[PDB]
Amino acid sequence: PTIGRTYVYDNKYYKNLGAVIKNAPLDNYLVAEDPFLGPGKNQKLTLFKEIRNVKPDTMKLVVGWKGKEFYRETWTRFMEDSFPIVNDQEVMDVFLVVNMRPTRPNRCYKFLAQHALRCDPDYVPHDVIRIVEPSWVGSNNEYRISLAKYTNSFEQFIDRVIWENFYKPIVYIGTDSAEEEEILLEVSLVFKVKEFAPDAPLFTGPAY
Amino acid sequence: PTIGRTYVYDNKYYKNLGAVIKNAPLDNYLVAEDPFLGPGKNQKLTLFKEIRNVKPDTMKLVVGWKGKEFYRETWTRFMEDSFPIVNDQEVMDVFLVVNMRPTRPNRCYKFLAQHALRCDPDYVPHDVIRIVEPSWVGSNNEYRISLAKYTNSFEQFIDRVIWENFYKPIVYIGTDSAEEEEILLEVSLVFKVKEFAPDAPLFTGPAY
Amino acid sequence: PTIGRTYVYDNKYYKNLGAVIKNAPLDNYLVAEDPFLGPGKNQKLTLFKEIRNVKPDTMKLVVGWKGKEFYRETWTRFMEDSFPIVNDQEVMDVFLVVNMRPTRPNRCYKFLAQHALRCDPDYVPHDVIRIVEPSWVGSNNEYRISLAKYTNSFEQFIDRVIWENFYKPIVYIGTDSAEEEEILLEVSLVFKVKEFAPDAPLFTGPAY
Amino acid sequence: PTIGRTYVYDNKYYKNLGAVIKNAPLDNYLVAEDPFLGPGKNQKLTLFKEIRNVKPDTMKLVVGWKGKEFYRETWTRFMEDSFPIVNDQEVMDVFLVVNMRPTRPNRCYKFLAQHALRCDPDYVPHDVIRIVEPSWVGSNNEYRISLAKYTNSFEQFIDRVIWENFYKPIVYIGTDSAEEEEILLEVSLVFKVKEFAPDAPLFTGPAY
Amino acid sequence: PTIGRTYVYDNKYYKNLGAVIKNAPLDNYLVAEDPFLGPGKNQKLTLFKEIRNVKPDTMKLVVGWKGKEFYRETWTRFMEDSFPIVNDQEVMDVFLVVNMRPTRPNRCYKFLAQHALRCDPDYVPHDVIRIVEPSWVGSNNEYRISLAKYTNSFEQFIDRVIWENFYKPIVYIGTDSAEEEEILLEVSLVFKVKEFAPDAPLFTGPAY
Amino acid sequence: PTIGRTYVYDNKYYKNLGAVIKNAPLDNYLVAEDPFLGPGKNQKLTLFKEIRNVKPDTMKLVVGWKGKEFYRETWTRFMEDSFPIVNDQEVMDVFLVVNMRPTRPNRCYKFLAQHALRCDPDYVPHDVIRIVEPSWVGSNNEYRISLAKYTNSFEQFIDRVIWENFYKPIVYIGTDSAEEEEILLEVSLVFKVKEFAPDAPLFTGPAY
Amino acid sequence: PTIGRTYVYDNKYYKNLGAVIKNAPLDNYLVAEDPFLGPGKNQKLTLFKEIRNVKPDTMKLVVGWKGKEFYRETWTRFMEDSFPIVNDQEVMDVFLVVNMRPTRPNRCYKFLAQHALRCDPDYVPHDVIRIVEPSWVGSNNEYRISLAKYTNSFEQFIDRVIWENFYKPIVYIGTDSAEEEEILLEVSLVFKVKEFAPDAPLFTGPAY
Amino acid sequence: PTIGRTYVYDNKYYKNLGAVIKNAPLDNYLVAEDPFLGPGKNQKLTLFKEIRNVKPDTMKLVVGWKGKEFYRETWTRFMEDSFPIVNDQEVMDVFLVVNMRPTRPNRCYKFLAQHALRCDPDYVPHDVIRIVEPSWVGSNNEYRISLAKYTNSFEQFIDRVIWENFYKPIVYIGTDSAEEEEILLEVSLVFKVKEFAPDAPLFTGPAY
Amino acid sequence: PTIGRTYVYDNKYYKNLGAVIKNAPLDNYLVAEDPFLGPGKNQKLTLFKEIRNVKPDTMKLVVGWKGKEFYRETWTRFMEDSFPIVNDQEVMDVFLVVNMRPTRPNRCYKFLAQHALRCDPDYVPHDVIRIVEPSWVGSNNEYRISLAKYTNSFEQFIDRVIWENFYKPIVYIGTDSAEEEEILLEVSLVFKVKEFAPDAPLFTGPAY
Repeated sequence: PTIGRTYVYDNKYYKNLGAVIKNAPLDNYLVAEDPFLGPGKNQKLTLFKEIRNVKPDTMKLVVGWKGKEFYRETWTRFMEDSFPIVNDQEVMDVFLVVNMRPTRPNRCYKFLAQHALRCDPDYVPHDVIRIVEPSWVGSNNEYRISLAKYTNSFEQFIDRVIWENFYKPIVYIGTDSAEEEEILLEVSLVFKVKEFAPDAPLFTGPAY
Repeated sequence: PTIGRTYVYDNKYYKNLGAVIKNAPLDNYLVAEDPFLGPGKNQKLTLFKEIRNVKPDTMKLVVGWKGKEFYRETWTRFMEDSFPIVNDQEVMDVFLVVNMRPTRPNRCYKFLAQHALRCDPDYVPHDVIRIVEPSWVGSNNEYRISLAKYTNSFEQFIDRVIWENFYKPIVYIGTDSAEEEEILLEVSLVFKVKEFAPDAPLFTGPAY
Repeated sequence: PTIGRTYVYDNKYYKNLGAVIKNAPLDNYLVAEDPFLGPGKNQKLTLFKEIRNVKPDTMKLVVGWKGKEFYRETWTRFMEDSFPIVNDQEVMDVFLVVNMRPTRPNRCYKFLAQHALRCDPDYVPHDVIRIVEPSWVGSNNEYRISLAKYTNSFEQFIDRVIWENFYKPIVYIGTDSAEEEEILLEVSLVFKVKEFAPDAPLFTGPAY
Repeated sequence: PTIGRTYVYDNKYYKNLGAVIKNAPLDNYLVAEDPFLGPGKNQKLTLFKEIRNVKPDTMKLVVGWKGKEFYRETWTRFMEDSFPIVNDQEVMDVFLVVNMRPTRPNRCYKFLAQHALRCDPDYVPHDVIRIVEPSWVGSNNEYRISLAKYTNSFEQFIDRVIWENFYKPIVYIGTDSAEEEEILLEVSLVFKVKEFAPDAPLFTGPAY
Repeated sequence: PTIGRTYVYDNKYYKNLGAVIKNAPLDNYLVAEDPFLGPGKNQKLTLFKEIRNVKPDTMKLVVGWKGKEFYRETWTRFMEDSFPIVNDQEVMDVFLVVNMRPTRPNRCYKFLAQHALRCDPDYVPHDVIRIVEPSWVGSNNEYRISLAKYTNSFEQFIDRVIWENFYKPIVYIGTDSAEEEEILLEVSLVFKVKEFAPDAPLFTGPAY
Repeated sequence: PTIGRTYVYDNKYYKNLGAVIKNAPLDNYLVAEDPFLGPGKNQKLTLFKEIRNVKPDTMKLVVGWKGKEFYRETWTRFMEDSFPIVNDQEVMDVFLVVNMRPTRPNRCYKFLAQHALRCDPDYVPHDVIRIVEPSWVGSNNEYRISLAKYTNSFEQFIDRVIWENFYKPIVYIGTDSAEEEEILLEVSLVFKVKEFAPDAPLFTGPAY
Repeated sequence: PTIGRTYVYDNKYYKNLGAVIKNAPLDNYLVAEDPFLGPGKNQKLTLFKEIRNVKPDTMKLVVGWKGKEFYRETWTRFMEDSFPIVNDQEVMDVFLVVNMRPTRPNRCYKFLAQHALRCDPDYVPHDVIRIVEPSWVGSNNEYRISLAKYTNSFEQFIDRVIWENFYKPIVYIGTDSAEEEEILLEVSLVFKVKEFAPDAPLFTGPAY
Repeated sequence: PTIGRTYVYDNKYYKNLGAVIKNAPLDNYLVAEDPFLGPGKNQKLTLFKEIRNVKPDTMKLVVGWKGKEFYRETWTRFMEDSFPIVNDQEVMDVFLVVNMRPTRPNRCYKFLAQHALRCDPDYVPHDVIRIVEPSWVGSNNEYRISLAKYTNSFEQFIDRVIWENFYKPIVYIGTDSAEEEEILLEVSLVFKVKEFAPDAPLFTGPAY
Repeated sequence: PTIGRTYVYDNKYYKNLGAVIKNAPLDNYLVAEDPFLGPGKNQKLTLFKEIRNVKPDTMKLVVGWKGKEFYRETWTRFMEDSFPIVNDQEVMDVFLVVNMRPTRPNRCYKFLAQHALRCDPDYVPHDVIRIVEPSWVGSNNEYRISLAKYTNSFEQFIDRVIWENFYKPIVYIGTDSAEEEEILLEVSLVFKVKEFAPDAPLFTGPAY
């Protein structure tokens, strides 16, 4: 008889492998929970779509925003979506998600990716790079990058230097194909939000 | 024939999955060691017990200490237990552990939990919240939160701003039960300590 | 039919366990990629060899460099090896690797290790310590420690306080043997480098 | 190749185990058919509901009817339900069925039961007894007791001493729980009826 | 290692399931022995053959003897077969056996049956009935009904009211066929006899 | 997922085969619980020991009590053992148990048995009989016969004709051995008692 | 693909285990052929039968012949059986075989044995000994002892000191029984004979 | 169903492989019983201990006794241990046993051995030899050599030339190690004794 | 966990079956090592080739040497091959090996063999014999016969009666074929030599 045990490391949740396996020694080892399937709400903010044509053995730049622009877009899209933020909450993490798909059917290849977190706004990335020990994208065709480590306006957001809490990402996408491949990209931010909503109703004013 | 390999990431230890499995490709992947079963000493400082009665679809606040109080309690209990600290040592991590059990027998439900690390002393948490995408507690009925990222007194501890090394936690506990459940909680701090004790005896003075 | 999915956490890459297993629910859990087998280039800078004779239940200090010396050696060896650094690149991580082997054949024991990251240059470690809840080294006989978290000279490297980006390590090695064991150690730094090389040729000057 | 064989013992039907198993020596042995799934019609006459709160290691009396009352209730409910009894039929058996369920969710325990058939109307049972070598109720949470071994009125039913054909039951219910348990009981009579309906139509009068 | 155990209930023999299975916990349960394969002699008294043509969804009456006639036939056939009854014996049970077979080849259907034990001589059964929750006859095509619960003549047999020891049966046979089926029936009585024959020879008179 | 279900037939308890098997369709069939392992208390009243020497193909009479003597012995031993009978109780059944063992080691044979329930006090059984379709005794070497279907004295017991509730047994034991076998027999009565003990303490008089 | 190989050691034949197993590394090992199933003719000379009654923990002497008598019996029986010895032949070995069986049925025990080869004619063995680390006889109930390591008369046989070619055996037989056991013994000599018969016919004289 | 069969060859006992395997055609082959586990008493006479340091690819002489000395030591130790020899007995065989163990822990290698039986007292063996097609010692770390093929004094033992019954052994021990290995040797003689003890008590004199 | 154990019987080496099997109770039994694969050097002295044509059910004589000739050939070939014999050595055994092969392809039959060891030089064997309980030759097509149980010249070899150490063999070969078969035979002697070579170099004279 195996017992389940959990650990939390900076909002990354883990469970003992032996208890995960038994579901139908290994127990002394832990496996991390999928962040999107794990604790906290998922909030997907889709930023844009983009078509890129990638040559074999290369990868193209997906996004080249300046730091100010990255923060403007992030804050604006997040606040536009969220307001009103009614309860105390914690942003556990933010993932830059790159979703990729072929524009043509009957193609079989794997997607490859590489990113850089820092970097700084005072840097212009190459638009096209060579493939060098890339990350292999899984069959869900999504590359998910963790960016981690009360505001009325973007000006306030900057003044409270809250932008120091997360990195400005740049991402490159390519394929293991031996031909040029046209790819449709969808770039999103997925926020992991931990909400602390009181067990209290919403009343029409005046209450009681 | 598989070969075992290990890695250390900020005092989190990992081993190749293939070598963990073989114990009786997968090898290219790593699994983390259970922190309490892994390297370093375990030091459990039990802080208090508390009874909470939790309504379905809610979670109750376990601890609401101010920052100063959290640090007072942590430093006091740790130093009271440890003194004398005879050897060079490193606190690898500190876990806030919440142990939960029903106060009545013949109940079958799972425990649910959520915490927040930061937060700040200038914040009063709700005593009761709604369950929203919680962490599912394993069958060991324990929720373990990592808090990470030479002092004669607490005043010195504060003066050396050593409190900046770890977060002040707040934790909520609930159940997946459809009835109210009375639960007995035990809150502890488990320190992971790496001791560097010389191969040297203790002599009665004067030595030699 | 299972789908593969990937996540990146501060240059640590993860894949869903279910998709790793299927290679010939579990899917909701992630396993980390071996760093040396994962994305980014590997760059091994071998620093020195050392023979140590270790008594049972003890571990001996492998390296006792001052902070300035650790940084001098690291910067010098890295730049000597790398120059010219032709493309934009990011050092994802640096691992202090300790490779160990017996000096005599027909010995069967396991290696044990412990390290400390911080520490500071103003500290002298014990040369010999007792074994206390150590890390168990795998059959590859290597202990790999992550140290993480444009310069013409070492003076510039220090002036830009780039040394604050990674820890000064101290490492101890022992065995689970019941006799003294003579061991040959090889200490290296393995850099994980993410290179952003443009899809552009090298021309003999003048170009075009 | 196995052959199926059947036997009937006082309206209890049996089949050879080997033929029951083969369905996808053992054959020399018989297994009885579930009475409710076996031959004859099922006729459930639900008598009442009752809430009982049972202390650990005890069982409470479900029903304490006098003989006359048991027969009054049985005859009345059966005739009220059945009339008109259009065809020759045989009551094969009558089961006193006790259905039990917790009044609260998230409880896990087993139900326990004990009954007594004879007994007589001139006896008052204890309302609460101790658990002594009880019958363990299955996961269907039902205790089914066989009671076995043309009337216009109850007076005629008594005059023909037809009540001598079946026992007046008293039943106790408890749990293997270590806490008090509130339980909702439903008491029914399930008649097993063997109907001999001629292959003859019902005509509007006058026939032909 | 499992141990075999036996029980007898009113001449029905049982063995523990676990010991029956092991032949190549379950042990706590019993299975009954096939009566014809179990203890006691088998004595088959074949009474008559009969052809019946049965319409779908119906069953036809096999035998409609008056009580006196049933007892006359039973006593006569039994005594005619048995005499002389040389040893003390006990009739354990008597089975009314109905053996059925199609009169035409290449038919595939199952036989269905229903009987009634009491009943009384002052009752005329329907010759044809509808199929209602029947007993399903096994592939041996035999329906076996237990009838249970020193005479020179039938008059004595009646005078000693020995007929009260067993029921007068009426049996119906049908099929699950969707066409009319012609069936040949063979009706027998199988007596289970327990003989107490002394270990004593038969001598030609005078003995010794 | 299978559900457990139970039935009671005249104090014989049954469970669905499918739920008994699953313990690590078949479900539609029932298996009976071992009476000694099933509900109700066990009360073994050992009556006597006896040595019998049995010739091949024969069985010897174990007990030849007259009816009055059987009832005298049963009532006396039961009341002597039981008094005081403090609570309402029901004798569910009484088993005549014959335990047999060889008087010599290194013998390998099976025991065989036959009994007769009725019989009457006005009958003298043969002391030795021939083996004819016997019951095969299991490896527990016990033959268990069910005998079923408030008194200060045996005279009262007889006056209330309570002896009509159970049969006077006669039992024969033999072996399948090809040599004479000396056997030690132990004859007991095992009562199955269903006790209805109130949840009430015993107080020293006067109470309260 | 395995290859069969054979070896002969002083008329003991061996085959590689791997080739014996494969019949449907281990190959480097040999197994000996059963002598009676292996090369050479079998010639069983049955000498006598004897009944012995053996007490638990003891063994009785089977044969106590003087050397001269053993040789007389062996030579006489062998020559009586064999003459004429028509072809060149070699006696490969001679086995003293003791065949044992119970005189009574339904006994279950194992036979035990011990022998002594030398010994000499000038020695009188105990008739009864205690069992001390005996040889366990297999289920064939035979103990086979190898005795190894042109004559017209026994006088010539002795004169050519051919008796020096094989030992005079004494054998004891017992059982692992806890009771006395009567056993029937059959003592034989089994000669293994290798015949060198020419490919030449037998003609009626005169030939050609 | 397989039958067990046994053979004895000069006090070596054999059983059919098929009967040894079945324990949970192959049957035609025999396997020998372990001599120490087989028939006859074991009598271990430990002679001495010795430390030897063996260089790779070599073996060192364990014992270099002259013939007279070997016989003196054997006779003396055997008689000293045995006297009084109360019963007729046969020495079935004598094994020179060499038990070896490392003097240091954490060594992993196999032991290798070679011996010579004849030889003669007029020969001086090399103290150190090279390893040439040695015998590989099993994991029990014991090399067991059979030496086979009434005395008041050693002088009598020699006069009766009983020393001609067994060989004077010389043994060499080495390892498959690639380093020098210090080994502790224990040299013993294990006698296999077949005792013929009468079933007769020991009485205090005078008997009867 | 099984332990390996070894025994030596007159230069025949054995290992426990259980330890041989485990390589990927049985342990109490031993298997012999293949002599050619076991300890000691192999030295094959090929003597001659010979073609024989064998009729069904017969075997032909392979070699008919006189004793003097067998010893002349053996000594001459052995000394011619061996000289100089530089180290102390022991001839463990000598095998007469008969290697057989068909002279024509596409034949499928098994080889059969029989030999005789003693025999004597004063005997002329039949050239052709009938097949009688032969030895079956394995698929390696080799028959290997053990012959067991310092000389400058053959005259000295005879004078020291060293020829008494091993038998003069005669061997017959046939087939299980139903046609005549032409076979090519190769007869060799394989010596098993145990060499005692000192750990001492060979120097050019004068040494040192």
